Amino acid sequence: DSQSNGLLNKELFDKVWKRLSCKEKKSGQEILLNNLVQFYSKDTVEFVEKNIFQKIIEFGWEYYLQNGMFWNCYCRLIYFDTSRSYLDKRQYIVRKIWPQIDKKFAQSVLPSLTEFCESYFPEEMDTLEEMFTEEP
Amino acid sequence: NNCSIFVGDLAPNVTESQLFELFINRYASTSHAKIVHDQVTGMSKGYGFVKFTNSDEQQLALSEMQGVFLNGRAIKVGPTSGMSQFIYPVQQQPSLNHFTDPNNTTVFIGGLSSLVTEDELRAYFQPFGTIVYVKIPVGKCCGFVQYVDRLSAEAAIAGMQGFPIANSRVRLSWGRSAKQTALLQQAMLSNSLQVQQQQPGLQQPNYGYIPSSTCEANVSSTMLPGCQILNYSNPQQVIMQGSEAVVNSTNAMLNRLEQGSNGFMFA
Amino acid sequence: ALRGLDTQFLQDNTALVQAYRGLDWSDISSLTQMVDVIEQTVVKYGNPNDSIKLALETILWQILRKYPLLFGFWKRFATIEYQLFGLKKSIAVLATSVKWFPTSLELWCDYLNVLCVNNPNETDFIRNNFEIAKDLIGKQFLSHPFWDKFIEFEVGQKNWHNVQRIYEYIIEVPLHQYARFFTSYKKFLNEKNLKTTRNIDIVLRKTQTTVNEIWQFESKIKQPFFNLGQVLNDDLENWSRYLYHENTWMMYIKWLTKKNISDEVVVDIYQKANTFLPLDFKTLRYDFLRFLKRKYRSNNTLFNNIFNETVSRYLKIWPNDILLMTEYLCMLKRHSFKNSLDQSPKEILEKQTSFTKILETSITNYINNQIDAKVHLQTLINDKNLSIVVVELIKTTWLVLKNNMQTRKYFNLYQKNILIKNSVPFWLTYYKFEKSNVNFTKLNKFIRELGVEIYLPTTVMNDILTDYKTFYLTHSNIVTYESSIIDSNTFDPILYPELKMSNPKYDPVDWHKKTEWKEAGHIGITTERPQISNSIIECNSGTLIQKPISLPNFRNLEKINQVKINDLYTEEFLKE
Repeated sequence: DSQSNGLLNKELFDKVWKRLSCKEKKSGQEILLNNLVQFYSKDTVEFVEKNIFQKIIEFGWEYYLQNGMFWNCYCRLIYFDTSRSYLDKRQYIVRKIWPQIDKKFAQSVLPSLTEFCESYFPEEMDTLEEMFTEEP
Repeated sequence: NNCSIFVGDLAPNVTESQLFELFINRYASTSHAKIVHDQVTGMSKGYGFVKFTNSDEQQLALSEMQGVFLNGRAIKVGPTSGMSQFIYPVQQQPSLNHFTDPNNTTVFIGGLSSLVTEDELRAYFQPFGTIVYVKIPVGKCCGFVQYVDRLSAEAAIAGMQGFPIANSRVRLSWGRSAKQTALLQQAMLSNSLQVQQQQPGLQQPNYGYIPSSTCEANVSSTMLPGCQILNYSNPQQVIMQGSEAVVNSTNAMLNRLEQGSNGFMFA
Repeated sequence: ALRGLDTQFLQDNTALVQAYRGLDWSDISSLTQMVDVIEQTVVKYGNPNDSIKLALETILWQILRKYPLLFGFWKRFATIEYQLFGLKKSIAVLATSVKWFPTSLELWCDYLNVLCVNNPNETDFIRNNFEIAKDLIGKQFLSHPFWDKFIEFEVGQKNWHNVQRIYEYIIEVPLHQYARFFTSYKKFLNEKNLKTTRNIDIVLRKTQTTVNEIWQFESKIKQPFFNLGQVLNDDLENWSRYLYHENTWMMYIKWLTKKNISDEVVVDIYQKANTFLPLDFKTLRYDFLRFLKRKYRSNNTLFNNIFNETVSRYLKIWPNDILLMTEYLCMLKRHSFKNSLDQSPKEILEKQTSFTKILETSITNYINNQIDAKVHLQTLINDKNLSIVVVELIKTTWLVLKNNMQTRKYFNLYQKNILIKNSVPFWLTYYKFEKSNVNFTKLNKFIRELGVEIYLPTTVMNDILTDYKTFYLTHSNIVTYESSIIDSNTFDPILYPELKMSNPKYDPVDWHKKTEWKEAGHIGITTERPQISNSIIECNSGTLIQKPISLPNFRNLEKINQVKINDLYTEEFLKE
């Protein structure tokens, strides 16, 4: 679709990943996370979600799992796809993202995820509420 | 008037207190008196200046002290001030309205459609400079935008003029605050004086502040002149300018775009 | 607005009705209308309503006076005098008075019986119970009042022990323990009573209101909460509100939420705070909306109607708000048309298409000025909050139904409208849609029109230009860039978003008569400064020596003292 490669170059992605590995010393962490999700394709969104986001899930670093803006950018990456339908990506985001995040780490994620859920997922509000309720 | 008299050839044992006692409280009221001493020795050179408020009392003191006994010698209290081509220019005053005040930094905005809010009107006038309040009168289709800097008000008027807000052209001018407008309305209902008051200054010099500079958000500051040292907070207090300011502003504008794409704020 | 002038007019009407010495039915109707206007415009405290209730009770209007007692109790919770007047009244009544005298008293038992000045209400209830031959009800009323910390606790206990000669010491140990607990509670509250009673004095200052003593009593009641802090905190909040304070109401709401109270009394307190406090607050309304959004998971039947009533009450008083329309649209998309992921996708797609068709029909009916009273969405859409409905329609159309030509047709249809051509989220949603596509021609058409015809706020324009400088440098090349450069308006998408940051208007490409030469040295005040037409300040003397220079041509030499000021502040705001 005449889409040229942006930040995901071999001389560019390594420089981004060398900065994102500090997690407390280098500011401008969420700026890249909001600016690495501006491609909106079928294979490029999969490429971005495979290189960094699946790797953050695999390592399980504390800073990105604690911040809810990371998961907000990750949900914004999938939800604005131009090839998928609505039901498949909605089932994807509800079923295979929200049970993956930690329940005790949701104290800083819920003020950032509640705005996204009130934004785009109106009927999925009470489902997310019953998952993060006060009693087991 | 502040008439000045120059006493000369005084004795060595005559301080400023004796000259102030001999000048003031003798059929006059001397406002100030200072004997010009040495720069590094501390001893008086025998000369002194006495500045009074009225010229007639200073003239009477100079006529009465011409030859008086001052610490064993003469006083010589003749006047110092009061056909060349070169004279200093003298001017009158514009009687201190809200147009001719250089410290007047609040802009009167009008021509609104009675539809814009206060946060949106803050968002119109936010990047021009730091701001203190954005309150508007109700039912009057106008408002008040007070900055801290005067160059920020110049930039706001030079940019925002002719800008239609909500399909209604704007009218930008000067104006007073709300309390001064209430005082002018209370003095204009009886029409006695209707006098205004000048806006207070900044107690200049101010080395740390840089005009037309905004900041929304430990601090190890080097206080270097190329960067910014101090700034006014956005409501309000005084903040030390950190290094992570453009990062916080970028995160804030990305959050503003994300919350404005959905409709959580209109500003 | 002037409550003193209304009180003086009501007193003058009462003095005229007293000096007329007759019926004066027209004057009585005018006084009743003035009292109703004063009750609707002001708080209508019991001290000013006591004379109105005495005038209504003397005019044989007890059916109207019994209805006013509930309004006087709801207006002032700490009005023990109005409760005593209501308990003294309704005695010469019909056969339901035995069901009415206690029910009007026991309802005061949970509202004003927790105060230190409630010694007369219990004595009035005991005197009302003394008329009947029920000794057990009087013994229960004496046992209930002896367990509470009142002023005359020991005298009331001695009266209950000396009056009931047949039931004096039936249960001595429990009554003695209750009296000891009441004496301990009175000795604990005596410090706050001495701090409040020795400072309450009308001197037109902060001592008459006693905000410090009320805050100390509220802090002491929040600290010693030994299973009775609810009624004591309610009495303290009523005494602090009787002596509009949003901070004390917020502290009382936080103390009620922290004590794990029921949602019904909390919703009633929220409704009483929304009714009794004046408007233009915008501090407790968003907290009540957030509490409703949090408690929608517990109940869905009453909470949706409560949120609809709150939106109807908030949109009638704040018409220029935009977050309330978003909250109403989110509640309508969550509660009315709900579809989980476990259901069939055909029903979910039909529900999304029905919601999109309902939003499109509501927008088309609001554009065509056609209202429907059966639908609340026809009423709740305002001209300020219509663009956010258009944004929700575009979002539901493009991000769910997945159609591009239909979305561009909505974009071409709803861009020429008068009301929504200068709105933030519509053009920002169009910008995000054109960012999602790979094209850049519509992006340059947007940012070139961003200061010419699309009038947006300056912060929003700076955010759009900075985001375009972020996005365009990471998703474009020189081959696309060099073809986009035109010389008619010197448009270059790398440098043009930088120069357009300061000023909203910016042209890309007779000087002495413009509006910039006149107000150069000083802004706001215009003046026509004198200049020289044939100025030789630019030509060097190596060229001026070639020929003799002509005479200087003069202009504006008749305005060296004349200056004019476009005084808008006096003419448009002072002199109207």
